[PDB]
This record gives sequence, structure tokens and C-alpha cells, in this order.
Amino acid sequence: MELHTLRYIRTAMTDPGPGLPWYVDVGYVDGELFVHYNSTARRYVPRTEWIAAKADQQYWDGQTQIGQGNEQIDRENLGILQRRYNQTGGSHTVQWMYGCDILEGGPIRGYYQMAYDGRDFTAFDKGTMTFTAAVPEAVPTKRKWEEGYAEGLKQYLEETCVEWLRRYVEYGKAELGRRERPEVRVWGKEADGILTLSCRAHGFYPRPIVVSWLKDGAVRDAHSGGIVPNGDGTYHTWVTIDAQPGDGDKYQCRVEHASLPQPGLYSWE
Amino acid sequence: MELHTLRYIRTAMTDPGPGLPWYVDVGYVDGELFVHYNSTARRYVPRTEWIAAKADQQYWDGQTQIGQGNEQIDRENLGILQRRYNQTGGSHTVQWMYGCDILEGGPIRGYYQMAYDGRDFTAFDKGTMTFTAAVPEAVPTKRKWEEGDYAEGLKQYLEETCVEWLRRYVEYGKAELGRRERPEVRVWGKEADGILTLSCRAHGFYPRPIVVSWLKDGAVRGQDAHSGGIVPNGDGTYHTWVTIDAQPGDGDKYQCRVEHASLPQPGLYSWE
Amino acid sequence: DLTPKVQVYSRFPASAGTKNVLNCFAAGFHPPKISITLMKDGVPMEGAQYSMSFNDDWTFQRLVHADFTPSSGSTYACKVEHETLKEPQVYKWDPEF
Amino acid sequence: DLTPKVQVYSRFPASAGTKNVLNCFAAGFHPPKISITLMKDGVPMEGAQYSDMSFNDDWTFQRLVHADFTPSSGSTYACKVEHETLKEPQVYKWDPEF
Amino acid sequence: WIIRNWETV
Amino acid sequence: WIIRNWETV
Repeated sequence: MELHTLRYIRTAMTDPGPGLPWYVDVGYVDGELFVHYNSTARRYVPRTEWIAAKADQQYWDGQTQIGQGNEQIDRENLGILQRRYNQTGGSHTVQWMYGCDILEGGPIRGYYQMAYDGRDFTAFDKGTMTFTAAVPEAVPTKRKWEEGYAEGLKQYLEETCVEWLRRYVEYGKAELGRRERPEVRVWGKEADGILTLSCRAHGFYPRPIVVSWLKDGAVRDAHSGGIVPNGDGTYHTWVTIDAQPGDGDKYQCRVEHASLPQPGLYSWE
Repeated sequence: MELHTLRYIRTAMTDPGPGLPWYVDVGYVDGELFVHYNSTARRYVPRTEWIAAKADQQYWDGQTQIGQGNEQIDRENLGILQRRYNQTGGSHTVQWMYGCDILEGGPIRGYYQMAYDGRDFTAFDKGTMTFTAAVPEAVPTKRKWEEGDYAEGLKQYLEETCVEWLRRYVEYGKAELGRRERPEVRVWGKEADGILTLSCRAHGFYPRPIVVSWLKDGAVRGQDAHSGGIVPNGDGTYHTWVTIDAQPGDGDKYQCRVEHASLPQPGLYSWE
Repeated sequence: DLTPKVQVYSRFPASAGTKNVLNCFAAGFHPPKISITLMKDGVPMEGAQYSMSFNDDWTFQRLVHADFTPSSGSTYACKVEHETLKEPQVYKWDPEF
Repeated sequence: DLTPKVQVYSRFPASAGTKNVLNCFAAGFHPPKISITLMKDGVPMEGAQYSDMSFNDDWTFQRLVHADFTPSSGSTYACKVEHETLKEPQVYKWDPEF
Repeated sequence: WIIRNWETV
Repeated sequence: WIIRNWETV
């Protein structure tokens, strides 16, 4: 079954760090970064080859204008929320995430969620067409918005978001569905009478992977770094197991991945 | 048989909380807090009336001075361990617990144990007169303390000094340590989601051990029950609560039974 | 590394208008830094007192107590913040009257 | 506030003298301001690129830094991280695994 | 395609 | 009566 996702995330900061934009908005299709806007560049730009090739000029200019308009509203929001919380200076951050999921071409999720200072602020409930106030300072926002706007947002999440996701999926189909096999190394180092065995998988796509240590052929005291990105749109993971010196040969790393018809099996040599 | 315990615990923290001391040392006799030192007050002080009453002035001044010396060494201990583990700042804590137990006046335990970041680091084994390195980073401590022959003095402290003072403290606090305070018990009930939860709470008992049991039709019912253990009131008395889940309308089948040193017979209580 | 296990209780079985003490006890936690605050109708109570120990397993415990007279019209609670928790947790007192 | 959880790793399994990319990844932190610096023998590595910042469904932020490098067998590589939740820079060492 | 912001918080 | 500390760890 064919599952695809469109997710936009946005941040407004009083304190991005030296030489960094206070305002950043990026989009992802199936977890792949494909567009980016920020307050320094003041333009939407491609982050994949496929969006770069297949979107027209009106796409880039249209969204740039929306992006510039949003920035101004978002600058104000941060200002408002600080004044509202009676705060002078310091470090404050507004965050938003929204988008839609399709399954066999049909919509299954539509969402819109906001945070202030790392915690939930509001979320849109598409069924009831209301906003939830997860904090008291979200009450004036819930009111201001519900006495339109909610009909507009519902339409965006069920119609606009879904038709564009279908379009993106068609534009990027080859790239989004690609596979790249992991390059795996087993590394052992002995210290304090413990043999630590490492299985490290490099350069896999897509993101999900399962890497297990087997002792005498049974799944095992492991520790995992989880899945972390490389710079090039592939992923990385490592898993360790503690063993007794001399028992190296009873251990075998198993890697299960969409790129591999049969699990990879790797040993310490 | 008369059992008594002396336990000192010590904590050194990089991050104790705003306005709180980074170094705290406290002692307990038979479970009861009796002395306190911290890096803010910089003085050992009484925490029971009996030690305030019966200890001379050299007790406080003598230990105040050792406390200040100990504080300097334990400040360095925290730094050394961070550097040994190659940590740079952040939240780390060192803990020590040591002391002795007597039974009819004779020693039955003498121990000294240290932890780093909430896990075993070293302990004294008085039998072999060695230190056990629980983790690899303890090995340099073991070697150094064995090289210095500090085990000799430590064994003297645990077997002679600690025990001698415990005997004095139990004489000092005999009245207080030996007292009995009866619990005030309340049974309460609340129904929600088709479950009746009955609660039995015992407030203000001393000494600390107690058995609070739910009976159903006269029999102990221990699986269905949930105890919150024995928790302090901080005036030297204790509290406990036990609940049991019943079916609505079945309250009259249940009785709470309270067994305590202050009560010649168990207390029985119903949900009224 | 380990979350606080928290209980809220009064020194004496309560009645409305009888002076008492409200207790909040947290145990089993690490690191030792913790925030424990007694609340009345969603506002911190006056005159709280902070205990400060650890057990044989090395985990910390802390008692907070404050004198109070429980009223029928109010609710009381204990709010706990610890590095092991995402959000402050609020434990309600049952007055049992 | 949440402290960065940091990992250092190379794009490919490393060999002395083969071109590669050194990565330093920080996740699970708030606020978003953070400094992440790749170093060789205590000297910042030239050519580092910072990925667009992202945040996860729990709102916590992540950032990847990467730089092209050819690993030297006789050098140590690390990532130095500064964040508000820690008073001192944190240094995380790369294990070449060769 | 991104949301056009409607009004402030 | 408390311990007088010996050397650091």
C-alpha cells in the first residue's frame, strides 16, 4: 500500500544564533526536505533535484510572496506572544507543523499544530473545526480564529494539501521510491576485560532499518544510537553489544532493510 | 533483642538546586535524623533534642572542624571523578553511606560504601581490609587507598569508634528512641468507573514498622491491595496508606487491620 | 535516570477547620535536583518546609510539609518538576472528609 | 530546556587517505540556538556545512554539521558542542574504527 | 504548497 | 561520631 506524507515546519526565534535567520520554514515529502524559505534569503528555494526540475517559475515566485507575507505575520506573532506573556528580551521560540498524509491516493491525516517555548500552544481539530487551547495564553487566539478561518484551514488540509502532495509524489516518484543499500562494518575493541562489538551501517535509504546482534542465532544488553542523517539524504546507525573476550565468534550482526531481499549478516574478523 | 544502627550519608552535587547546599552530611540513629552539616551553614547541628541536651560543646566544634576538612576533600572528589570520566560540567553526584549496627551492645555490621552518578563505585571489605572497585574508574582509588593503608584506620573506626559512639547515643536517646506513638487511622472510599477503591491510612505512628492489611470476609487479601510503603511526616512519625479495589455495593465485606508496636491488639476498621 | 514516586497526605486525618500539616513526599529519584511545591486552588501555599535523604539503593527522597487548615471550599495539590519528566506533574490531596 | 544528544560519525567506513565526510549530529534540544564545530587535532576543520535546522514531532530541534575530509591515521577528530543547558563546551570524539 | 497566514495569534 | 576523610579518590 502506497503511503505518502507532506509536512511543513516553521520556526520563529528571538535568538537563532549569530548570523542565522530568526525565521525558517521548510517542507518535506515522505520525510525528504524539498523546499526552504528563511528571513535572510527571503525566497523559497528547491532542496531536491526533482522539485527544481518540475515546478514552474510561478511556483517559486508565488510561494516567495506568501512566504514574505507569512514572515511579517510571524514576526508580529512572536512580538505579540512576548508582550502577551509580559516578557522583555531573552530566548523565545514559536513553532508550527502542519500537513497531510495519503494512502493509495486517498487522504488519511490533515493536521495543524503550534508551540510556544517548546510546548503545545494550539492545534486544529478538523472534524469540529475548532482550535484547542493547551495553555491559558492560547485562549485569545482560539477565540480570534474561531470567529472566522477554520473553514479555510479545513479546506487547505483536505483539498490544497492533498492535491499538491499527489502532484509532488508524481514529480518525485523515482527519487522518493529509490533504495540505497547500507555499507556495514563490524568493529571490536577490548578494554577492562569487556569485548565491545559495534555494527555500523552507512549510507542507507530509506530511513527505517533494523540492526540486531544475534548470539548463537537468537536476537539479544544491546545499545543503539538510533537512526541519524548523513549530508546526502541517506542515513546511518550503530548498535553495540557487550561480550566476553574470546566470545567474538558467537556474535553476528543482522541488518534488515528495504534495499536487501535477504538480511545482511556480518561478523567480527 | 536490642538492635541499633548508626548510619551517616553524605552527598556532593554539582547541581543541588537554586539556594540549596552542594554538600550535605546527615546522621541517623535507629532511622532517626540526629545531626546535620552542609556547605552553607558550615557547622554540625543537632536534629533531635536528646543529642542537643546530652552532647558537650566539643562534640559540635570537634565535628564542625572535621566537617569543614571533609567538605574540602569531597569538593575535590567531585572534580577528580568528572575529570577521570572525561566529563565537562553537567549534573554529577557522589554519595557515601557508612556506619555500624549493634545487637545486645555487640557489633554485627560495619560498612563504608560510595557511589558515583547513582551507581556503586567503591566499598570497603573489612574482612579482607581492601576496597572493592565496582567499576573500572574505581581501580585507581582502590590502588591509592591500599597503597596508603587507610584500611587499618577505617577498620578501627567501624569496629571501635562507631560502635562506642552508637552505644553512647542509644543511652542518650533511650526515652525518645524507645517511645511508642499510636496511629490515628481513617478508612475512606471512592467509586469511579464501576470500581470502589477503599483506602486505609495510618497517620502519626512510631516506631516505623507497621502492617496495614485489607481483609475480605475476614481473610488477608494481599494481591488486590496496593501499599504506598511507609513514608515520613518529618516530626519523627510515619504514615502509610493501603488501598483495595472492590465491586460497588461490596464495601461491607472489607475491613482494614492495623498491627503496630503501640497496639497490644490489632486495630480493625470498616468503611462507614 | 529514575522518576519521582510521589504521595500527598496530611499529618493527621483531616477535618475542615482543624489545623493540620500538608505533606508531599517524593522518593526513588535521580538526580537529586527536584522541585516540589504545595498548592492551594492552583496557587503555591505559604510557609512550606523542605526536608533530603537517600536510601540503600542510592535513590533520593525529599519531603515538603506546610502547616495549613483545610477548607471545604478548596483543593490542595503537590506539583513536581524533575529532569526525568517532560512536564510538571500534579498530585491531588484527598481530604477524606 | 533539553540538552543535545550528540553523535559523531563518518559517511563511509573510514580508511586512512580515502576521501570521506565527517558528521556531527545533535538532537533532542531546546532552545534552538546551538554551536557545533568539527575539529582535527583541536583545530576547526575548514569547509563545514550546516544542514537546515529541523524539529521533530515532540518539538525538539536537531542539527547536522558535515565536512569533507580525508582521515589522517595520526590525527584525532572531534565535535565541540555549546548549548545553553550546559555551562561548558562538550567535546565528542570520533572513533575512526580503523 | 504552503499555507497563506490568515491573521495573527 | 563522623569519619575524618583520608585522601581524595
